[PDB]
Amino acid sequence: ESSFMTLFPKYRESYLKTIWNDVTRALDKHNIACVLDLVEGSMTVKTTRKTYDPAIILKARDLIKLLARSVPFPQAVKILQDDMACDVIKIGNFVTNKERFVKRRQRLVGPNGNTLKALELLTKCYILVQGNTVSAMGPFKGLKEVRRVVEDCMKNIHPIYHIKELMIKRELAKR
Amino acid sequence: DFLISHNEEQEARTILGNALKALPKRNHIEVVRKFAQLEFAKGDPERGRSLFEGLVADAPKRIDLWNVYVDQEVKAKDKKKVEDLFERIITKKITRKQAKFFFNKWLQFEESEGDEKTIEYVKAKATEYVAS
Amino acid sequence: INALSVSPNDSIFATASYDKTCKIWNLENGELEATLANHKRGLWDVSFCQYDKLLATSSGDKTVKIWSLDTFSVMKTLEGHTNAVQRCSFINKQKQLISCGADGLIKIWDCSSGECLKTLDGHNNRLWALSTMNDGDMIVSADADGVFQFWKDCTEQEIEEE
Amino acid sequence: NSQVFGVARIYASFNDTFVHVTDLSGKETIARVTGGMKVKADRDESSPYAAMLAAQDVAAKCKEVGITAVHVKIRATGGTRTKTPGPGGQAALRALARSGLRIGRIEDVTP
RNA sequence: AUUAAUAGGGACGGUCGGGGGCAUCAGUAUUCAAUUGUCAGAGGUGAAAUUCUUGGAUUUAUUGAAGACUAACUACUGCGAAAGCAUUUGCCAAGGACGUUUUCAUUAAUCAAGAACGAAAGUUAGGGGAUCGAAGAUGAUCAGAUACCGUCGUAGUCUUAAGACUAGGGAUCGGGUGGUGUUUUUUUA
Repeated sequence: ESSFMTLFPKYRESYLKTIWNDVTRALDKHNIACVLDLVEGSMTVKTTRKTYDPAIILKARDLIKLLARSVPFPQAVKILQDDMACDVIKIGNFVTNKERFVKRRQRLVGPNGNTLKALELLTKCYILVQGNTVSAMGPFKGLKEVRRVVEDCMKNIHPIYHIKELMIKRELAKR
Repeated sequence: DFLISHNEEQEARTILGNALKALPKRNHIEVVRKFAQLEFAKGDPERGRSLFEGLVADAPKRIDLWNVYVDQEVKAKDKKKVEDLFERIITKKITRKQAKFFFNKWLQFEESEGDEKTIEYVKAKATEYVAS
Repeated sequence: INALSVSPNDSIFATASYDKTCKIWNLENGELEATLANHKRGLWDVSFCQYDKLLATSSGDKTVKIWSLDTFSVMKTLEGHTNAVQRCSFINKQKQLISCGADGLIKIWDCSSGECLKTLDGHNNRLWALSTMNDGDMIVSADADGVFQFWKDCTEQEIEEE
Repeated sequence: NSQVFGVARIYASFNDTFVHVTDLSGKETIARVTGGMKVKADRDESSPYAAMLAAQDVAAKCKEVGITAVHVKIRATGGTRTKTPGPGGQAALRALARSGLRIGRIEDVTP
C-alpha cells in the first residue's frame, strides 16, 4: 500500500529512538513500517498486508503526528483504540508580538502550571505545549471542549476569565 | 455608464450586482447611491427610480436617498410623481428640522408646479404635521 | 417575489416572496401595513378564502399557515407533507382546503377541523400549478411532468350508491 | 486481482460522517453511508454503533456493485475545524475487517 | 595649515533582512454559477433550544470570478523611519560587518509648536440636535471641473451599551586554569 511520512525536530529523533524498540515491534506486527530515517531527518511508516484491521494506518498516522509534536511518544502513541483521541493544535498563528505571545503563554501555563492545567485535568487531557503547538490526549468528548477552550484562550482576550469559566463549567458538570 | 451609452443594460446590471457582491458592504451603500444616480441621469428613469426606491427601502434613515429620489423626480418634473414622493415623505417619519426641510421642499415643489390649491393643501398638511 | 394574491372583494394585496416575507399591503395604494416571516425557507404562495376571510400561506417548507384577515395571527396550520407545498387552493366548501405539493400528491382536508381527510396521489414527482373554480368543485393540477389530472365533486352521487 | 477493486472516500466529522463510493476515477456507483439516518439521538451517531449500522448496509450495496478491494481516502473537515473525525474512522475500519475487504492503496484525503 | 575620543562623516571593496518597495511563482481553504456515490437531514450539540431545512445541503464526475497564505519540516535562528515582518525569481530608495595613515576637520546638541504612518468587537437607541455637515444641491459650458465658484437638510454636533542558622555532608549554579580534541574563528583580531 502507501505510506505516511513526516519530518521531525532536532530533539525528536533522539527522544523517539529511546522508545523505538517496542514501538517498531508492535507496528511491524500491525503492518506499519515504523522507521526513523536519520539521513533524511524524517519518520515513515508503510502499510503492509499483516494487519487484521484497517485502523492501523490511521493509528500510525496519529502516532507519527504525536511523535513529531515533540511530546512524550510512549504517552501519546497509545491512542490506537477507538475511545482514545490524541491531537495537536497549532496556537502559534494567533499572536504577532513576542511579548504578547509570552504573556499569553504564561496565561496558558497559569500560575505554577496547575492553575491552568486543572481544567485540562477536569477535561481529561494530557496537554503539553511545545513551541507553537500544544498536543493533548484523552477522550474525544473531553478533548473537543478542551481544544475549543484552548482556541478561546489563544485569542487576544485575557484567558483568566476563560480558565475561571472552564472551572465553573467543570464544577457544574457534577450536577 | 459606458454600457448604458452602448445600450447594454441587462449585462451591466448583472455586472453591477457582481461588483457590489465583490465590494465591501460599507462601500456598497455609496456605490448603490452612485449607481442610482447614474441610472437616473444616463440610464432608464424607471431603472433609476427602482434603484432609488430599493436604496430607500434598504436604509430606513437615509435623507440622502430621499433627496436623490426627489432629484430623480425633479429630473422628469412630474407633478403626479412629486405628489407621490410628497405622500411617501409624509408616510416617512422625520425630525423637527427634517420635516421643516421636507415642508420647504414640498413648498418648493408646489412653487415649481404652480398649483395654488395643492400648495394650500400642502401648507395645511404641514401645519397639521407641526401640530404634533 | 414568488407569487402574489389578490383579494376577491378588492380590498388588500398580499405577496409571498423569496426573502421569507408575506408582505400584505393595499390595492389602491402601496401602503405596507404588515408582513410575516415565521417560516423555515421561504414563502411561495398565499391563498385567499374571502368567504370566511382567511389567509393561507403555502410557504417554502412543508408547513402551511392559516392567517386571519385582521389580527395577522396563526389560526390554523397544515402539516404532514414531505418535500414542499408551493401552492394551496381555496375551496368552494370554504373549509376543505386543497394542497398540492412537490411529492406528486394532492392533499385535501377541512381547515376548521384540522385533521387529514383525503390524500390523493395521481401524479408522481412534483406539482407546479393548481387552480379551482366554484360551483362544481373541479380541481385541475399540473405536475412537473406533462400529465394533468381532473377531479370534481360527485359525493352526492357516491352517497346515493352505498 | 481480476480488477475487483474500488475506493472509499470517507468524509467524516466529529458528529457526522459520509461515504463516497469511488473507483480510480469517479466510477463504481455502489452506495453512500448517511451520518445520522441510522439512529437519531444526537449521541449514537457519535458512537460507533450507528456508523457501523450504516456501513453494514453500505457494504452490502458495495458487494452488489462488485467492488472488493477498498482504497482508503480518509477525509476530515480540516481548515478552522478540528480536522479529525469521531468514531467513524474506527467503525469503517471495523466494518472493513468484518466484510473482509482487501486493504491496499490506503491514503488520507483530509484537508 | 597644533587639534584627528579613527569627537564624526560622502566613501572602499567582499558579504547580508521572514527589515521593506514593486517583479513574477505556488494554492492551502471559502463564495456563486456549476452540478450529484438520483443521500434530507446537516451546523450547533447544558441532552436542548437553536442556524440552514428535502432552493442538493460532506460532497460532486471543476471550470471562472475573486480574495486568500505558508502545513509536519519549524522556528524569534534573525531582521523594524514605523503603525511590524515566515517558500520561488529580476529591479531599488536605502539599510547593512569590517580595514583604511584612505573620505575631510568641520557633516551644529536636545526639539515642542511645521511635516511622515498613527494600532487590542470605527458596535447599540432616545434626547439639544443650534455654528456648520459629506452623499447631491444649483450659477460660467472650458473640445474637459462632486472641488472650479454663492444658496440646504442626515449619519453628525454631544450622553445613553455589550535561632545568638552550633556545626559538618554530598550534590547545584557561576567561573577559571593542568591536560585534552574540535568549536570559537580560519586578518576582519
